[PDB]
Amino acid sequence: DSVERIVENEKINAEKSSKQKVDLQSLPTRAYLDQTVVPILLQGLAVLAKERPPNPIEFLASYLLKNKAQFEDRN
Amino acid sequence: HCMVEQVVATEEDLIPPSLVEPAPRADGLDYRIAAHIVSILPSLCLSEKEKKNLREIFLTEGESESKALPKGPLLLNYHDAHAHKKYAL
Amino acid sequence: PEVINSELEAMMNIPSAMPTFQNLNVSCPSGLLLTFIGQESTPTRNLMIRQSYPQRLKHYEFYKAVMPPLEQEASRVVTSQGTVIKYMLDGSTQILFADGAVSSSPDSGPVYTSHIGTWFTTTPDGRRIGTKGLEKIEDLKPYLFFQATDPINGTVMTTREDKVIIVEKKDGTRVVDHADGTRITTFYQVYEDHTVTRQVKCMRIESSHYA
Amino acid sequence: PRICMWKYLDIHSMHRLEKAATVEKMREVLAELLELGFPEQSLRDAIILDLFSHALIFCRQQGFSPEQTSAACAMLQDLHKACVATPLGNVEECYRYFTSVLFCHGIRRPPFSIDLFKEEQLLALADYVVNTYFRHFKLYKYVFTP
Amino acid sequence: PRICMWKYLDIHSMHRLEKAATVEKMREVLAELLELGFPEQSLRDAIILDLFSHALIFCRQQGFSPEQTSAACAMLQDLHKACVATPLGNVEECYRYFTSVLFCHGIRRPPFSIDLFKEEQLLALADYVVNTYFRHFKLYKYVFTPQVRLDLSLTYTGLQPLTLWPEEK
Amino acid sequence: SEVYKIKFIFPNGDTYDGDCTRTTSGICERNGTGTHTTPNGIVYTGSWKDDKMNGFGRLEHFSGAVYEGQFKDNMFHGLGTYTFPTGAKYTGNFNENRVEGEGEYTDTQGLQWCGNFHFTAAPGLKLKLYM
Repeated sequence: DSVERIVENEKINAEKSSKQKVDLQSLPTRAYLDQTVVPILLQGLAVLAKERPPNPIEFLASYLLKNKAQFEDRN
Repeated sequence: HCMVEQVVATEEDLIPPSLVEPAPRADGLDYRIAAHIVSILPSLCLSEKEKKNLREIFLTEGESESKALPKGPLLLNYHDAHAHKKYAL
Repeated sequence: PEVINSELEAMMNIPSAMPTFQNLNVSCPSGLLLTFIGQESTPTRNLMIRQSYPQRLKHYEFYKAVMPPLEQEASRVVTSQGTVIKYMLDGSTQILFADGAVSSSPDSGPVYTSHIGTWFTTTPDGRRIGTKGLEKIEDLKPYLFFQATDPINGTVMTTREDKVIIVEKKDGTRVVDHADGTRITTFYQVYEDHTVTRQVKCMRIESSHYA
Repeated sequence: PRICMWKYLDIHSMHRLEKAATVEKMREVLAELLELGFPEQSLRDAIILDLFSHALIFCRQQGFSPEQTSAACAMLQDLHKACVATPLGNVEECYRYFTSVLFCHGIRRPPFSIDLFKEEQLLALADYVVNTYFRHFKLYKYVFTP
Repeated sequence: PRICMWKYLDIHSMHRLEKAATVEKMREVLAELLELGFPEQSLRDAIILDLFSHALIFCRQQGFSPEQTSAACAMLQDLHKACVATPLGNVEECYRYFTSVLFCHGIRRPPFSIDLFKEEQLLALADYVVNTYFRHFKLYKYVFTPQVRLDLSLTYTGLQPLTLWPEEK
Repeated sequence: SEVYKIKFIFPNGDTYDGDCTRTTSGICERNGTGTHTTPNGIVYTGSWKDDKMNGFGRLEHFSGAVYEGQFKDNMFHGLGTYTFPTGAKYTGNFNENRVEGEGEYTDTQGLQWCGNFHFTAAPGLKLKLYM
């Protein structure tokens, strides 16, 4: 019975990616980055390249701080 | 770097490299079925000269640039990590 | 654990004017993920180690056409008794035991429902057992096995038709290497209590791409 | 020997194939696009679908640009039709025919050609092409020729 | 799964094949050894001769010894027979059979398996039969499964005129 | 038309058990579900209309030939399944006791063949693979 329950738990864990914060602190570099900042960074870079403000670092930081809610709560 | 290439491709509508067929042929046909063969090839019947003539005509002329074994037998510096990545890759 | 301030919540409703065990997460730069899980026995908890590749689950199709199906694993978890429970990337489950038995399930649902899960079990002596929920699958040809014995030290070999080699010595050490390259060694190690020299069963799990 | 870009698969169908990240869904999309029937009723359509599907799979494995995708798909279809156009043994004529067709894509001289491509990829094909199909030419000959 | 070293081609035939330097006379000696008829009279023999001709021409470099040679050579022949044994689809079963005989030729355990091929070589052998004989499996299935277009003649008894109700009497 | 259930024995040895309707002239006629049996072993069970076997029904011969499908005027018409005495079966369209149009033939070994059928000929039947 224990083996079957472990199989079911592995099924659920493969179906649900563990997005818990402490689990995130151990994931590999590429996996840690992809699930944390990659999409929002790509969106910020796209907006920066389309607009090209004279202050690019400040604009990118502003975009990250403004749109962090659209990428931290979706997880 | 691949972040930046993703943005440039998005702006220029450059379709991502992978899901893409390519460049036609001077003896003539499509892409794949020798990635089957060049993987099928190595289990057959006999001796010591036609697998790489059928792995230079059947593994690419571009990769037929077989350098005189300089790839990995080579001294690498104690602090030269890039030279190690160039061998495993 | 926080406390929700009831008064603060009871203020926000402006009326309208109209655990026991801590898991340690370990990762390898090659992409291997390790986690120590303490399963409470149904205090003394049984430690269980989970190994997985998160990138293989995300980019399933790239690795599907690169590495062989026998190595297309999403996660494997090792018990305190040796049952290596493998999760392959296609949704099936393969189970490897220390005695040479191999269990597989393409759908990987429940075994016995008192979805319907289809399970196939190959006994170490070659007999195969297959069930689909309550119905048992018949006409399952057992795998042919052969036995060779060392005439000097008396160590007895048995390799099954599924490339499962079983090594058993005269000292109780059992070494089993399955078809997937995972080797389960049922060896022994003495322990001294402060003395008395006692019989402390141990083992070893080896895999070319896992801890 | 002409430019076979956006001849049989356009940018929209290719984008549909691109959104299909899995082998099975992409096979379904290719069957929908090529107007092929179910693989379970005819073996010829199944063979064609498998060929195109695996082709797209390995082309995923390496990586290039979309106009190349359509050029390679249309050239495959054209040379398959040429190979099955006659029942007589016609390996060398298709050989030389598409040998001529390369230069209509590998070297820059419009309007007969255009430089969409690189030498390394070319030679890769010379390689893979003469490796497989003209070896398996009789297999498709027995099936698609009267 | 059994050791098939010199199962079909012996050392004399393989000495003849090795002495053959060019592809054409290689194919001729194969057709002599394969007991195949002329490729021009039967397309099935032509396909088999082409398969074994690309067998001989490929493996002629990196190097299987004539032992590993006849091993893999009988591997291809035996799985050809197994795949064409039934008209029903048996891709997975023949795949497992090939891999079993593969590890019989890659693992050292007499008298049921011989350490004949190396690990790089054995992974490469696994790479072989995967990588047309289960995708061209439909081509060889259509060719070597007594055709998929069979004829028929029907002789069935129809409805005789059933005796209608006799007029009231 | 009032429907009666009767058990009629024909003078030629035929027996009928099913529904029947009396017409304006008084003659009793097989309308509705009925079962007909002949002394030679041919038995029919199905629908009836105008003293003729019309609609769905099942026929069995003495030799083992069993037909099952639609009928219109004492004759095989429409979709139906004909089972041969050897165990082979045909499933397809019928037109005047003639096997026409696309059909399906399963041999004695269970292999199923699809293709066109022309009365007494079926050239180039394609094997249907079940996977």
